[PDB]
Amino acid sequence: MPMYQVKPYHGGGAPLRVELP
Amino acid sequence: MPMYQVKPYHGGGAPLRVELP
Amino acid sequence: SEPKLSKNELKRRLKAEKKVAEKEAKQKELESVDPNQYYKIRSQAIHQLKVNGEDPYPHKFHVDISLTDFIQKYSHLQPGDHLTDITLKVAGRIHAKRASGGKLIFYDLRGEGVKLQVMANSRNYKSEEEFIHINNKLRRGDIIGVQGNPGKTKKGELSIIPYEITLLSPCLHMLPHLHFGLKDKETRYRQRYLDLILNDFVRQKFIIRSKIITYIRSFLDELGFLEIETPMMNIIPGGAVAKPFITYHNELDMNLYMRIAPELYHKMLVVGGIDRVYEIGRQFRNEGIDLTHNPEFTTCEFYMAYADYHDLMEITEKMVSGMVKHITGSYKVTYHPDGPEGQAYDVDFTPPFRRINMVEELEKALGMKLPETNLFETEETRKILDDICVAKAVECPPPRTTARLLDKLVGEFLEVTCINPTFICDHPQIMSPLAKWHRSKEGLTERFELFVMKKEICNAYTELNDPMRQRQLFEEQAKAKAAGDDEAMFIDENFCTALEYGLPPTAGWGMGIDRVAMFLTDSNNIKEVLLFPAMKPEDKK
Amino acid sequence: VDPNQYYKIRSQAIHQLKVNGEDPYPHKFHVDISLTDFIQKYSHLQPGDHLTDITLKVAGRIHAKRASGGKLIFYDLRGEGVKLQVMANSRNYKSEEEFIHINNKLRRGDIIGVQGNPGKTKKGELSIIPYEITLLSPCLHMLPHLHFGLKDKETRYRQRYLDLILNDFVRQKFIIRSKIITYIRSFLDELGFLEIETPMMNIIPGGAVAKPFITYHNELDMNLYMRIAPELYHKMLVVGGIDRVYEIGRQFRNEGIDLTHNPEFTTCEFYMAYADYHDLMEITEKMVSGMVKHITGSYKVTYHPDGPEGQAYDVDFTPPFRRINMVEELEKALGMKLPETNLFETEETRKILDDICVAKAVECPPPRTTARLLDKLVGEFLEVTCINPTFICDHPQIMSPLAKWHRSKEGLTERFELFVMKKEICNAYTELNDPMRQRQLFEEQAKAKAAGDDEAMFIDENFCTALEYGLPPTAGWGMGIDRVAMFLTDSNNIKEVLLFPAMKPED
RNA sequence: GCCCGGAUAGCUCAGUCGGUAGAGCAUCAGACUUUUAAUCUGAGGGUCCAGGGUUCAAGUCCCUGUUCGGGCGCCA
Ligand SMILES: Nc1ncnc2c1ncn2[C@@H]1O[C@H](COP(=O)(O)O)[C@@H](O)[C@H]1O
Ligand SMILES: Nc1ncnc2c1ncn2[C@@H]1O[C@H](COP(=O)(O)O)[C@@H](O)[C@H]1O
Ligand SMILES: N[C@@H](CCCC[NH3+])C(=O)O
Ligand SMILES: N[C@@H](CCCC[NH3+])C(=O)O
Ligand SMILES: [Mg+2]
Ligand SMILES: [Mg+2]
Ligand code: NA
Ligand code: NA
Repeated sequence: MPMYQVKPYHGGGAPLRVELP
Repeated sequence: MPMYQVKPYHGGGAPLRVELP
Repeated sequence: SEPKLSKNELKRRLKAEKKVAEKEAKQKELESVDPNQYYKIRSQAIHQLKVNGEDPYPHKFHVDISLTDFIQKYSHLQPGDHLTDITLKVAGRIHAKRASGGKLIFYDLRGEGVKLQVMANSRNYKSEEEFIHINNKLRRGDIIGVQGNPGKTKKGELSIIPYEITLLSPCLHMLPHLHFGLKDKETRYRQRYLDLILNDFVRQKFIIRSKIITYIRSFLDELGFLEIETPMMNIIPGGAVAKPFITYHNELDMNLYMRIAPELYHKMLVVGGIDRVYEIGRQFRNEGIDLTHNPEFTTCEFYMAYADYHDLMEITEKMVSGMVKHITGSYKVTYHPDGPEGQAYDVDFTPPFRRINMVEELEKALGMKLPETNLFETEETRKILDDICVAKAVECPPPRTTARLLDKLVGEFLEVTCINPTFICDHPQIMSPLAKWHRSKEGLTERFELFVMKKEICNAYTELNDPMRQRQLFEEQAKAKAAGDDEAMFIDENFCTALEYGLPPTAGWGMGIDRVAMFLTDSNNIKEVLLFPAMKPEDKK
Repeated sequence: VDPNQYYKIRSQAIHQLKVNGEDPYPHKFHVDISLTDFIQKYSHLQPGDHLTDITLKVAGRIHAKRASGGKLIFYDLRGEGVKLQVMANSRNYKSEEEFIHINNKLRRGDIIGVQGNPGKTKKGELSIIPYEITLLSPCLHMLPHLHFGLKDKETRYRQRYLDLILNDFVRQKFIIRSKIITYIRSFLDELGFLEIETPMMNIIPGGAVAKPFITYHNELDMNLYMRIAPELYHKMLVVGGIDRVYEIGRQFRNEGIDLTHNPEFTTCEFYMAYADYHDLMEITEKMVSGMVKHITGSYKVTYHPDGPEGQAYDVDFTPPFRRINMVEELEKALGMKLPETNLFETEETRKILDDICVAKAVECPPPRTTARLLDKLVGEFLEVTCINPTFICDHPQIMSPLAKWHRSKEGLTERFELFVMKKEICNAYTELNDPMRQRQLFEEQAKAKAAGDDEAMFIDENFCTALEYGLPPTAGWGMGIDRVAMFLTDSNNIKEVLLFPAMKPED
């Protein structure tokens, strides 16, 4: 029953390291 | 000049390590 | 004007006359604005500040540290301490002004949900005359910026001893005292800013709602769901029973209909080749307003290809249990449906929810044997259902169709027992279109509804991917809705074409954000989680 | 052949399948692995091996049905943007009569599930040799020709599902748009902001200069205007006490529909307390440059304003963005000196601007007010040289009725606009917290609305009353997230970055 | 749509059997250099939701609205 795994589009493990000014 | 630091409301330490199906 | 005016007007006039006569006969028996007109006095003081160079609206104030960080950093000071070598700049709104002397005043800067004292002593101020000037300017409710050193009073109260206080934004209205606060529902809903200023739980409620929405997005994205933005208006009214919000477009010289549900566009996207999609957004239904219904409301809807409602029944369990544990810190919550003085219910959100089949549980409760699942469409079932509804003292307004009678019976019997989150599955096909038929039991569909505290929060079913049956149901809907005219505008002919092009076996799910917010904030009114509920304007003169 | 004949024949065939107990719409097919994972995990196979010990189930849409005899048929499965080959052979298939039966009912465009063993052909192509193929959902319409895929813009925009099926770059465009929105949300969340939701139906429209949509509420006999900007509610929330707020939402405009404007569009508006436009000017630099670097992979992008056959413009998104002043640069471009900024709300300045517009052949339909003339002059002279991102700041207060007055220069406001590829993407200013000046500005707008200039902002008593309760020094910022997607996805059309763009009805 | 209620000072609330609406807070003026809901002294205020009526007199009674809290519906 666990659905097949698709990989997250918006990267993962915090891919975007937003540069807080 | 950078604005004073405000802690993120949504944990801020990657708390959303969701347990997925 | 009006001859002899009205007895009222006449009456009103005399009292006045009597009022002014008594007033003059009293005060003179022995211009200053009356003290209750705080707005006029404050406005004139601010204007006088403007004209003589002391503009009370500075463009920029440089804040060094937030109040929460100040409290966290300097809570370790002993009473009587004064860190003369540390200078910090904070800002906030004045909530109290205790004048213990001509040269010692105490302010209560409230901001970010916390409070910080400000003990202004002219001895520590830069000079006496500017101390007097600034403390004469300041009033309660004014946004001010304080530069000073951390310290702790002899009592043991953390405070900032100011070297210079600047007025950032004066308040021109009376600010209610926090001991009484704001408790009028109409006043709280009309002026939400005052509600946030005076009440602290409102800010926590909205933080909780934001946390709810963030969690869902994160979970779905990790699963691999893509976020989409579907149109909010359409040129087609659609076949839904819910009344839409009509609108006019002058350039197209036509009417545009507000979105009721994004289901069709999501299914078209799944046809396109995007297996998993989701969208959190507003839906507009021109219907009634009560404690759990709003005409415009936020919902999260996702579609997952190569899935059925059985997989969704586990995904929903994981979503809800994880969200409740993440936000409230545990699995059990307390809900007050009637208010803080009514009965409190303990709602347990352990992972494995309860699952009940509608027909069997209804037979167990109603007490008798309803017909077989294939015979619901017969008028005999409608008749026996009407007999049961009448006998069991259940009231259903006309029309007394099988679907409406069954829904009334379900609400009366199967729904007073749904305190803990519960799945109600396998609806009859009549009560629900757009759901694939049940693969095993004839006459039933493949949907489920999640009910928490006797209220529906989730709704999911296997999507019907058969173009012929979907077209038949759409045409039946359009026939019922049109009552003449032409069904041309009550049938989506692009969704049908997409279905003919081919839709994989899909499962669709949809949750009401507002209702979840009310359940996780102990609010019995949907307006408590809406920032600005719609309030008709109060006629004024 | 005739698409109508193909549709009729396929409908008849599928009906025959239904009546024969061979249901072409199964309720569930358990997919074990995704196509992308299948490609990634078994790409190490040698050209010709056959892993008979592994049996996986995949699903997807058939894109090509090539025949190589009665015992070998190749299928081209397409899933998440990748390609897989299914070499159906009679030997490996569960049964011969069943191989023939399944090969006579499957055609291109059908959604099928394949259970089989991974392997590779002699030509070195990864494939899944099937043990059993299941038809999940037939395609009753004839898909467009392989060499003549969807190229008509109108057809692509009206039928987005066909565009997704045939064209692969559309999925990448929408993935990039989702990435943009997610990056903005993550940036603002980590900064300390709180996401909010403001009403989409307002008794009085306000917050921007636009023509609103009018709807009728049923429970409330009063009519309701659709949202044009959430500004007046964000400021009320900041008055309430929440210092940093933001909202990514849909705004509605009752203007014309073209290749750059849509009735409903997505914008992001954040509001900071104890800030000014000089701080937002740094935050915008940081976030825009970071988003470009995180999505494109570099700071330099290439944009084609008139299609791939036109000129290519290299836009650099180095964090520091160029900064210019409206009045000074407009004077330099015009080769003259405009009247003093403290005399901009008068009539002789309007006459001078009208004469300059006439001399410079700048076109401006009536009413020819000072604000509109200045906007036309700036668009014709200032924004046509802002290829790289650039800040145009210090606007006159006639062009901004909600921005705070400049500290040192009279008649100007504390605002800036971000212009990239000669188009505005951002708009930010220090909020006006003075109730009296705000009331005066609102009053002036009403004067105009009264006589022409219907676009003039409406009057709101509730916002002024809230301002009377004390609004801290705040700064507001708003970005239109449709143009950012157009520039990042290299599309000179809003309809390209919209899932279902509004289109003129066809006869 | 129908039904049952509410509306009194900026905020939180009294007001009898119709006889001049009044408490705390807030606001205004003045004291008091360690107070936290500071305290102490003195002062003013409301078309009692708005309109009409009955009455010698209406917050108080009758009748219209207005705006709201609920309950039915409506959202298949
Ligand atoms: N009028 C409404 N106001 C608020 N929430 C609603 C409303 N109607 C439905 N919902 C919620 O939204 C979810 C999905 O909407 P629906 O597609 O109507 O089932 C439901 O399960 C409800 O929790
Ligand atoms: N009709 C429209 N369609 C799409 N975007 C629009 C439309 N009108 C304004 N915008 C966006 O809003 C900004 C310009 O208007 P404004 O929001 O008032 O500054 C730009 O970011 C535009 O992309
Ligand atoms: N609007 C739908 C969305 C979830 C089911 C998807 N077909 C509902 O809540 O019933
Ligand atoms: N709401 C404005 C931008 C906000 C700027 C700061 N209040 C607009 O759409 O043009
Ligand atoms: Mg009433
Ligand atoms: Mg005093
Ligand atoms: Na009151
Ligand atoms: Na009194």
